[PDB]
Amino acid sequence: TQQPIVTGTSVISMKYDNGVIIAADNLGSYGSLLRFNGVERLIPVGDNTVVGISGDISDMQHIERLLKDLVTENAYDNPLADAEEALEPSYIFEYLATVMYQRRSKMNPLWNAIIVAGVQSNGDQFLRYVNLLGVTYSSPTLATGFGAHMANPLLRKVVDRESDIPKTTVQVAEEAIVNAMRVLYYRDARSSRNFSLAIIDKNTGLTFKKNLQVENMKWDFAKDIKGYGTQK
Amino acid sequence: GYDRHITIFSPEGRLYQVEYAFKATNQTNINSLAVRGKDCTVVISQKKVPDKLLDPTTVSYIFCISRTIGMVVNGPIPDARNAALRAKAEAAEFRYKYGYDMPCDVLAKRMANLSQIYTQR
Repeated sequence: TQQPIVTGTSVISMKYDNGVIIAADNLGSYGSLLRFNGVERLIPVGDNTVVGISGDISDMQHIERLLKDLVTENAYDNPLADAEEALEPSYIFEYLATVMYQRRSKMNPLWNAIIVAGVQSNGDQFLRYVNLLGVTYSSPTLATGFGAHMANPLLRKVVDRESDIPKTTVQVAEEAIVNAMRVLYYRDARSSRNFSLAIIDKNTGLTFKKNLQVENMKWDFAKDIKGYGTQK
Repeated sequence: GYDRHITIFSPEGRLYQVEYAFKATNQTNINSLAVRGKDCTVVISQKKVPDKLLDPTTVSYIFCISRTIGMVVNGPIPDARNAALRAKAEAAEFRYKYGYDMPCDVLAKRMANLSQIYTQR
């Protein structure tokens, strides 16, 4: 059957002219109760791809197993059958898709929502979305969970089409993910102040900045109004 | 006939029953003086108590109808109490349905309208 048990928040992400950034907060909540903090939801597969997994934490672990098995299969046989048949993001993406789809038909699915973000070996930016249902779509900016229809609006104003990718840089995206995270921590009850951030660059590789706190926060407007409306 | 015994109009067009009401508020012999300051309003009133056996503290004519609005009464104390009770009820009600306490202007107008109804009946 399967339904929400212990559930993560949102993975948010965007492209720029030389790569993509992808970030998520560290939470496995048991609904309102925030029962686990410090549980990382970005999972790197090789150094050209980070997969950000949302939804249920249980299923996440069990895809942690499948990504790790995958690296093993690729390494198998020749050592040269993984140097120029090395993994692309597009492979990881498709594999994850088809298992989810067929598991939904057995009626006990992997309850996840996933972003596969990476860069190809030709240098192309790769950001594409899959979910338990098996719906596939690409977008220049993508997010999952609550932040797919909350955080994502802001992000899409930076990049709305494929033409606005050359108008965005690694330091523009950098500011906007920090900002979309602050929006997330503010207006979502499921959130952690902690967040980890990975950047996949094609020029400089995987740079994995972990365990940032939300900064530039404001609460200076909470002294000015008290009561629920009627009370002055 | 009954043009002075109930609140119906007379050939004069003047309601005698109503006139009698004003001829009973000056028979308690209480004077009041009310002045507007520059930041306040002050009202002083008589409180003549001629008895040893009446407690003078409980003899009063200034009733607080709101926490901000006082009311000073010249005339009989049964009718004073009834008008105070009604006014307090309305002032509370105004807070409840309009989200702020009843103004002095409108509290005056509300008792004014009830007085007309009491001389309509």
